[PDB]
Amino acid sequence: KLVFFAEDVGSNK
Amino acid sequence: DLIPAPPLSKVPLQQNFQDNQFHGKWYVVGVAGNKSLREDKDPWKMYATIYELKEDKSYNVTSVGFGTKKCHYKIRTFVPGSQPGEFTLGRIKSRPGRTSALVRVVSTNYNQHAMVFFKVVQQNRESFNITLYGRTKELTSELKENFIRFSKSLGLPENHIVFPVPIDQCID
Repeated sequence: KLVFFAEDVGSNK
Repeated sequence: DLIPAPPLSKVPLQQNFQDNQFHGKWYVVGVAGNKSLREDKDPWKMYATIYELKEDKSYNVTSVGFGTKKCHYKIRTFVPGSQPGEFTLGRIKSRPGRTSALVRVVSTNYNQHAMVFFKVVQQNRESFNITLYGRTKELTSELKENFIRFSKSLGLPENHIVFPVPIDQCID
C-alpha cells in the first residue's frame, strides 16, 4: 500500500 | 486486531523542545503502530521527511519516498499545539472530508534521533503510531532495542513494529 506509512498516515489520500 | 491508543500520560513530551533544532531532514527508520501488518507483504521502504520551520512557528513538512517506479512527495503544514513539541495537522478548521492529527515529540537529541507520537483520524477512522526518526539511515541495535521497549510500553506487540529497509532511490 502506502509509501508514506508513518506519521500523519493517509493525510495525502 | 486493533490496539487502542495509549493515554497521553504514557507519552513523554521532550522537555525544553527547540523547534529550530528539530528543523531539517529526518529518515523514518522505525515505526510502530496499531495498523495491521501481514507477513506476505513487500517490505516497507525507508523514506525521508523534511521539517522546515517557518517564522510563524509552523513547519512545512515534506516527505519523499520511492514507490515502485517513481519518487513520491507528500506536503502539509504542522502548526503548534498546546505545549512546545506538540503540533496539529493543518492551519484551518478540518476541510470537508479531511484528516486531523496530533503530533507529540517524545524525545530527541536533534542531531541524531527523535521519537514522535502521532494520533490520526481520517474518514472517521482512528489510528496511531510512534515514528523513530534518524538524521542518518543507519539504525544500530541498541536504539532498535530501546524503540521496541518503548513501543511495548504503549501496548504494541513486536509484530506491530517495523524497521523500514534502507534504500537509495529518491530519499538522498
